[PDB]
Amino acid sequence: ARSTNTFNYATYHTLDEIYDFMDLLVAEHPQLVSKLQIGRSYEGRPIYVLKFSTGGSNRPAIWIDLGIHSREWITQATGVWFAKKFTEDYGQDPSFTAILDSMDIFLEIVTNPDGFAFTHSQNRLWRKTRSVTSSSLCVGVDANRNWDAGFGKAGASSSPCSETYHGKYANSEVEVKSIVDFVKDHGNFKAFLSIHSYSQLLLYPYGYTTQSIPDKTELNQVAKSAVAALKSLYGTSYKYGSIITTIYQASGGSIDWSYNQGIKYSFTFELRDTGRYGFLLPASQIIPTAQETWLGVLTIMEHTV
Repeated sequence: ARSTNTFNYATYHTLDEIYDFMDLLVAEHPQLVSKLQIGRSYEGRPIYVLKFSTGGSNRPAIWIDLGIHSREWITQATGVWFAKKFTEDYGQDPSFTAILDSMDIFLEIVTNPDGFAFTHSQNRLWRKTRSVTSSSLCVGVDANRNWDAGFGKAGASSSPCSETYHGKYANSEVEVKSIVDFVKDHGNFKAFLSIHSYSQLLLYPYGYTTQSIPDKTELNQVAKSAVAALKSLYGTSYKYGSIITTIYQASGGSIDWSYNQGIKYSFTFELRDTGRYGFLLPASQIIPTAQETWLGVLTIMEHTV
C-alpha cells in the first residue's frame, strides 16, 4: 500500500495495485530496480518490465515473464513476490548476490494486461488477449500460440472463437511483439523463463516438433535439479521433460521461439496445483508457492551464470 513492506503478498491484487507496487519498489530501491515500458496493450494499457541491475552495460540477462494467460492468477502474484524477494536477498544470499553482481534480471509480472483486467471485471477464467477481429464476433488470441515457432502448425486452433486461437499471423499480438522486439534488440539474453499454471511441471523445448534439442542432456539435468530444489520446501512434486513428450504437441510457444533465437536456457513453469483448485488456487497458497518456485528458478539461474 504505502510501502512494499505493508503490501499484502498473501492475497490477489488488481492491475492498478500491481502497477502501484512497481513504482513503490523502484522508489525504495532506485540503485537496483528501474521500470521500463516496452509497449502498450491492445486496449492501450502500458506494458511494464522491471529491470534489476547492479550496473554495467548490456550485461548477460535473464528474462522472466508471468501471466501471459490472464486467468492464471498464481503467476502474477508470484511475480510480485519475486520482485520484492530480489531486493531483500541481494547482499544477504551469497548465491543470488553473485548472480546480480554479474547479470541483469528482467521481470514482466503482467504480460497480458487486458486479459488480466478482464478476469477481474467480467470473466475470471478469460485467458486470451482482447484484440478484436472484424472477421469474427469472438475476441482474443492465445498469446502463447502467437510466437514465430512452428506458427500455425498442429497444436493450435485457426478458429478465432477457440481458446487456443493462434492469431492471423506470427507476432500479430502487440503484447507478444513487444517482447520479441525488446529481446532481439537487447541481444544478450542467456535464459528465458515463462511462468504458467497449473500442473506442476518444468518443461523445455520443443512443443511444436518431435525433434530433440541439441542441448537436451544439459537442460534435462538442470530441470531435474530445479525440481529437486523446489520440492525441498513443502514436498511439492513436479514432472519435467520436453513440451511435446510431457504434454502434447503445441505450436507457437514462447520458449520454442526463444530457444531458436539462441537462448539456451529456455524453460516453462506450470505452478500449483494438480487440479484440486486449478486456476482458482486459494490465496493461502500464494507465499508457499512463490517460495518453492524461487528455489527452482534460482537453481536455473546458478547454471546460467
